[PDB]
Amino acid sequence: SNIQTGAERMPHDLSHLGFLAGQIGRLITISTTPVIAGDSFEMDAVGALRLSPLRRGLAIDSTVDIFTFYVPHRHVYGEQWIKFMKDGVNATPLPTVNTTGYIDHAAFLGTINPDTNKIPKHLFQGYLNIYNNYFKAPWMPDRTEANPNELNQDDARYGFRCCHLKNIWTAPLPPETELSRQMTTSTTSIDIMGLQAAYANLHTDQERDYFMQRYRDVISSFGGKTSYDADNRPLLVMRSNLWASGYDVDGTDQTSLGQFSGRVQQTYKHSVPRFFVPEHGTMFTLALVRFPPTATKEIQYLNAKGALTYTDIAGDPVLYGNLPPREISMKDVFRSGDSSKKFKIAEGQWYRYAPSYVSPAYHLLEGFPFIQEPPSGDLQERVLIRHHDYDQCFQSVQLLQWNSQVKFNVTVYRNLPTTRDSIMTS
Amino acid sequence: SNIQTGAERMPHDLSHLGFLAGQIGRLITISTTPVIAGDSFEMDAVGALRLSPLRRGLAIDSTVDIFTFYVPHRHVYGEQWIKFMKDGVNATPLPTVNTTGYIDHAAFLGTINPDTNKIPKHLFQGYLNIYNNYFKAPWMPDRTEANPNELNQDDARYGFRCCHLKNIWTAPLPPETELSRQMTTSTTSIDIMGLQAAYANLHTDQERDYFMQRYRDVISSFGGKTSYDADNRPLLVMRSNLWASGYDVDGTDQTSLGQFSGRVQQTYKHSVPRFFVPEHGTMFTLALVRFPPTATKEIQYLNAKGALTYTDIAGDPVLYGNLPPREISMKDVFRSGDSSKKFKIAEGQWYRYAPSYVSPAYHLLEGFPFIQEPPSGDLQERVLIRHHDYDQCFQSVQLLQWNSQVKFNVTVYRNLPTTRDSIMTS
Amino acid sequence: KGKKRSGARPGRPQPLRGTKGKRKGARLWYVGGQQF
Amino acid sequence: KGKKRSGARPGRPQPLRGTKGKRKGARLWYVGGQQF
DNA sequence: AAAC
DNA sequence: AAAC
DNA sequence: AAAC
DNA sequence: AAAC
Repeated sequence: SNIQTGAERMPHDLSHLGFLAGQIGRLITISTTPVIAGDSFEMDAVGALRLSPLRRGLAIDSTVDIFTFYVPHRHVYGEQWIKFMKDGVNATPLPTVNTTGYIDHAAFLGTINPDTNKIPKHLFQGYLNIYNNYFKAPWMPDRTEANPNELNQDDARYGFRCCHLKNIWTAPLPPETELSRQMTTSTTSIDIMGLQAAYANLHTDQERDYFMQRYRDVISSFGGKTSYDADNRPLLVMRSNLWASGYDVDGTDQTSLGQFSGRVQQTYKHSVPRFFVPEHGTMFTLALVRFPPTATKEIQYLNAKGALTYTDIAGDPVLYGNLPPREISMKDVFRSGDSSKKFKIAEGQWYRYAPSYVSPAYHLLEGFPFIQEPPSGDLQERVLIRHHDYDQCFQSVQLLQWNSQVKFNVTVYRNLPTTRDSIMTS
Repeated sequence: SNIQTGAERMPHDLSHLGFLAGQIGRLITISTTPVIAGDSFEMDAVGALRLSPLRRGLAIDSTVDIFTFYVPHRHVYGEQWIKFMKDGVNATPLPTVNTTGYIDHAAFLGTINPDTNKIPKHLFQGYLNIYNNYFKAPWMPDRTEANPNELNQDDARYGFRCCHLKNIWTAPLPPETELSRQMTTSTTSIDIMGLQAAYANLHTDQERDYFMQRYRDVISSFGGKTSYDADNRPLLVMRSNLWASGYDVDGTDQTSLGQFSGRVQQTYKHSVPRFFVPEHGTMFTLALVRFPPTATKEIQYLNAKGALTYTDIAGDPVLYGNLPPREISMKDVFRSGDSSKKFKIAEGQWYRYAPSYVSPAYHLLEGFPFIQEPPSGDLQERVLIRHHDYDQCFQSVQLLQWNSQVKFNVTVYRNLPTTRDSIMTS
Repeated sequence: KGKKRSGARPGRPQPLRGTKGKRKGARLWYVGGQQF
Repeated sequence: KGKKRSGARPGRPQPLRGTKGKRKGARLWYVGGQQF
């Protein structure tokens, strides 16, 4: 017998509908398309973004980010994948990670949990890589779970927590920033030349602390470049950002005349231009919905830290341009701030930033997506968004905090035989 | 104190002379330049290639290949390197491989052996990567030595053995090529549909055997591409190939009038166009000198394998286009061929190739670079060149079989401060 | 690599009308004949 | 990536004349003054 | 990483 | 029935 | 890897 | 002495 040895590349329509729902600061997978080496991929996601009904009228738009990343399988199975491709037909089948027995416990990967409880490891691992390289704060430790079953029900069902949009309190300098540096000197002399050197080393430290915690950044610093293969990072193909809005619904009965309900319907469109897939992998598309971090009790630093010194009030450039990072507490910027919770700020930061003001009349008023009490906890707990901080904002519904109905138009120019080349023996 | 935090990229002249010598089929390092992330590298190697004086006049030109590869350090220290860059100034110093106590025992890396006996592991490892990805036959096992001290004195001093230029005997199909394939059938029926499938699987096998033993090749087959980072391969930047020649010296004394000595002087030029170094690494430049594999006893297959069948003599395209690889012995193509040494050839190969003819009058005549007896040994020993097969060709000299005097013009556009920025405290 | 964001598609939402891509290609279903 | 070979530099060999590149740049040696 |  |  |  |  002679067999159908070739195939000619033709457009494959892998389009599908997406019925989505998530929480406010959690990263969730909304679509995934497995890709073959050599195919060309393009997508047009067009749908509507809705928030759960809110308790009063619209006050603030939320921002939406949609991302499409490419994760080669090699990146996920390493050596094992390489060998699989080489071994070919009799390669040992690929490893499968374990989920918790519930229908929504793999939802973070945008999938229904199979009854067996396992999924392809590349689906779980790709997600972790995406999170650890673009979403955790550079200084937090990577998420290193071996199987989805190690996750809480909120991480598993809704996706991992993302950081807030940058603030003085939301984006402090990295935890271990040094506020001083000693040079061991001799008892009655200092080496003028060693001192010089001392400064050169701290420099190098300081840069890694503030801008280069990641290997890829250290190289760019040298003016070199590093491939996504060099540090195994998911490649960001496309990203769309938008503000979702809508309209208020006027109540009209005897008791609710003078009352409104904000309806957020936002038409959006996520377009990924054609992309050449160099090796077999998954194409992950994720969504993140967030509100600006408006707390109902943030104070202006100068208004809440006692008596004002010359250094704090004068705006003297020689001072600000030359002294160490300032360690501050949650109490210097918040009404119920824990004085025990510290953070390092740049000197003069208070003159480079302005907090939003929420009159005290709004403090526990439901229907506003404001953070009601200052985040309590370690630096990490304060920068990671907590979806419950938004519970009193919406009407209670089964579709969490936001829901979307999208049409994923996706075309892949792949080269596999026709469905009938496939079902015909000859 | 304020320190010299920047530098401006300016041309660095890293030019140097090279006084070289090697054996005939061994790959040797002739120059190495350590590169920093972000520099631009360019080189103009211009010198003369000489062979040791030969015993009679010139008869055949040898061919010369000069190669320049780039090997990123990450490729060599992996994870350890990544961490080193991140750790910065207090990174743990990099590992150093061990050499044998002799002055020429690191010569294969184009260097004099330090008295301590160790060298940077990247220098030794880079060489192995280069060898294993472009020089061994795809089907031989990689060279996996941990330290240079595990090598024989000929590998260590002269470089590793390379394969001969392709021949019927020098380039047989890979050792494990299957000559048949069984499909387990039932006792009195065969599944017409399984058979079909059987053929699809063998196909996939066959391709990996003949053209895709390397992962990178399997992907190109899909029409995808793989970065040099994907499989860790040294990147080939430039390659020059040439035929070295010279002239005969006429003897003129009473006894040597009628006698000649071939003098091979070959001016050559190896030019590497500018190259952007993406990450810190070494730039390796190696030379390989080889002669076409002319044996003094190869016979034409049809003239040396008995009685001729229709399949062997007719050139019937339907036969050649359809039967398994033919297993042959060293005796079917050589006068003192070991009948016990087999090899798989393509059917009809004898009509696609013609051996060179050396009249028997030349058999043990010294001064001709001919292979005098057919290579004896396993497939691997026969394809790897053996420099001693050329000993009776040259006058015996201290500079081995070939010597070169080159001027490596190399310019690097790097960014490090000036030699005085460097020696001035302020 | 990723870039400009655009869900700013100014419009009232439209009910999802059809899960079949934008550009189709060869035939995918074989059921024995025509089936409406 | 590598390519065309060229040692075919048609010429009689010339003695190596000088180990100093093609394009130089800043000063490298400081010995206290001029030294021939 | 609004960088000698 | 994206068909020698 | 002179490839449906 | 590839120098504020």
